[PDB]
Amino acid sequence: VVKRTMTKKFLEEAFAGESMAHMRYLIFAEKAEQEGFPNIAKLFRAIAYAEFVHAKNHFIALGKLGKTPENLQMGIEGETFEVEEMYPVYNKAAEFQGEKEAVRTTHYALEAEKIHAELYRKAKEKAEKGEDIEIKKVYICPICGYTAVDEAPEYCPVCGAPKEKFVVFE
Amino acid sequence: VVKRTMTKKFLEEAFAGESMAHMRYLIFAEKAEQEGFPNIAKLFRAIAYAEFVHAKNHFIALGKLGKTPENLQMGIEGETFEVEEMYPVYNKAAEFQGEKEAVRTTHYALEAEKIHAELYRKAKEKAEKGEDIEIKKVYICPICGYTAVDEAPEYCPVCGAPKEKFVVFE
Ligand SMILES: [Fe+3]
Ligand SMILES: [Fe+3]
Repeated sequence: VVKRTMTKKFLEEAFAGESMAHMRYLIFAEKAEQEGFPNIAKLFRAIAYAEFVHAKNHFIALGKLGKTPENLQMGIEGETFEVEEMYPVYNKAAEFQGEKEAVRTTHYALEAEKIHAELYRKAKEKAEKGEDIEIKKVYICPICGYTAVDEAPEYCPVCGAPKEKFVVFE
Repeated sequence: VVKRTMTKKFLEEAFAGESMAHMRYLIFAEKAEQEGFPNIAKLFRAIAYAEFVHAKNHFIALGKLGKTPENLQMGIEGETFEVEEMYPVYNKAAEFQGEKEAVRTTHYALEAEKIHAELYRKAKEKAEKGEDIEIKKVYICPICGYTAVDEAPEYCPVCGAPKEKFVVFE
């Protein structure tokens, strides 16, 4: 575990910076695939994984990687903050400032994020009993991030997208 | 595109926050798999993708997504900052502070990162002219992120990992 303040701050910065590069490259990979450049998309995804390794290395160096129940709890805390504090305020500020796209993106998140913390809660209860959760698949709306395990609505409650649009994790 | 200064800053913060969440959940997926929780891992990977949706949404609202050659230039700039500014300073700081774990992870990136800007440049000259890149395979070292196109090295020059350790993007 890194203990010195500046170095710790620097690793935290580098974690956020590699998180954002990894993310950009993922977003850029999708765009490349769409514009008909599949080897470029593969390039972005490979380098996106390189940045995952760097962020993960920094993360583990800060001592932030624990066992699954502890990791689920960091996630519960993170999700709670996003949905109880950050998105409600950001949404309100976008509305107050008349920023319509930002009203959209924060609105989607505000309605799509709630379930996360709940799902991590359940998971942690079963993982601390030394068991896995009993889930089959998870549906994610590609438009607004709406999230459902096992069963899902015929249309996304957030954006109206049909279930056939949903990304399935199984 | 979001213009007003506060809604912009907040969207930038949301982007960084959702990038870190996505990243943490990928890292937690790995640890769940390794501890015998493939369904919790499945959940982490699913939710991680939902975070990519929100991040993407804020990224696009900020007007930061464009054409592939334009995205490749954004990558060239990011990568260059990391090579020449961020990591050299952080690594010396870690050194100066005696934090050996930080020295390693910043050294790993210092060496393994230099690759990316050049790969993105060779990719940009092709995409400029409406062509894809010819590269068939990309190998990433899972320990240090060392990056090699088409053939993995017999060992990783940076961490010394054997050839068989490299992750393949085909
Ligand atoms: Fe939706
Ligand atoms: Fe390596």
